[PDB]
Amino acid sequence: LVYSEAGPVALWLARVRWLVILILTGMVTSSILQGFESVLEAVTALAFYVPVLLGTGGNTGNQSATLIIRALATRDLDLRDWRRVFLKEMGVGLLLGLTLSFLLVGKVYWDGHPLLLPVVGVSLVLIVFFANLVGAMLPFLLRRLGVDPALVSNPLVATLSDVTGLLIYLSVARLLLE
Amino acid sequence: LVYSEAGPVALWLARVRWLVILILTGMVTSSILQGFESVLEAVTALAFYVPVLLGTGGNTGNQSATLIIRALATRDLDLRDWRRVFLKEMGVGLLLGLTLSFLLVGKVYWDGHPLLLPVVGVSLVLIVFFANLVGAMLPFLLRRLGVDPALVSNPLVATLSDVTGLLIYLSVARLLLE
Ligand SMILES: [Ca+2]
Ligand SMILES: [Ca+2]
Repeated sequence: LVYSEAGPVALWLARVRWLVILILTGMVTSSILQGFESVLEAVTALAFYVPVLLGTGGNTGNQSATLIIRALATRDLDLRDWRRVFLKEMGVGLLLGLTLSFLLVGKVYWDGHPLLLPVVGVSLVLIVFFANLVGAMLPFLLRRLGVDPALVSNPLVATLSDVTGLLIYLSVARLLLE
Repeated sequence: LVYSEAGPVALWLARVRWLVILILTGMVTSSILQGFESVLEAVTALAFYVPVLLGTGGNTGNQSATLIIRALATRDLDLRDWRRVFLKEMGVGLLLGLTLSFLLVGKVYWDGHPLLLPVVGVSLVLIVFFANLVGAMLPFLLRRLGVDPALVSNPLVATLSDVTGLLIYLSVARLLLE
């Protein structure tokens, strides 16, 4: 695993296995949007907010994941502490969600899509809330599984949050639009 | 910040600023999609592959960056070696891009959208290629900027890959689908 020693194909071999697993998971995302593609054609403006909504969720989780990983390493927390972290993180995620939601809803207003105003705002609270919890619990899960959290955590929270983020957004959109 | 000692309001305060900065950059993605909303209405089928494409790009960059951060941290590489890393990583990205593209094109076929097969296939090669180089060069730039790459590299690449990723995909979409 010496990069300077390593070669282009050699670098390819180690990395490819990992990325291929993520893309297969990423493929599930495309299938999700198909049921809600009916809804998507009705109001095109849904497509715009998808990357930022998922992106924000991704940031929220990784932040939480990083904090928990650090504390776990320095024994601030022990694997037993995860339930307490859960109850705590709900409050933190909630506050973050409403705060970040106020930011994004304001943009939707500027953009000029009123119907999207309720859809995006509620979702982001929900996106941030769930993504946060996934973020904190992932290191506890990984440590219990005997895997170093650092290497695997970051792409995992990103991909899980992207998927979870889509379902909430689309379902909320469907309910409010049908 | 000691996590266990901290409280829900306290945890909220530190976290928000970084997330708020990130969401503002994340907002740029929606605005991008607006110009290409012209393109989007033409084919509803574009919206599906957007999250996986941005998601795949995000993993690729963070993967490469992590290797670079590690190698630079353990003095495998010197700031001077960035040219050599560039030529090497571009080769890696081409192969990775080509491999993952082949996978996704198969999915697009399963989904049943033939016209989208070339646009998504070509774009994903391009996304992975750039994301790989961006990933490797980011630690070199930040280290040169005199700030430790590790903490900041990850969210940066994530938002950058989303924006760059959108432009590549949509512009390619514009060209091939008029
Ligand atoms: Ca992302
Ligand atoms: Ca349409």
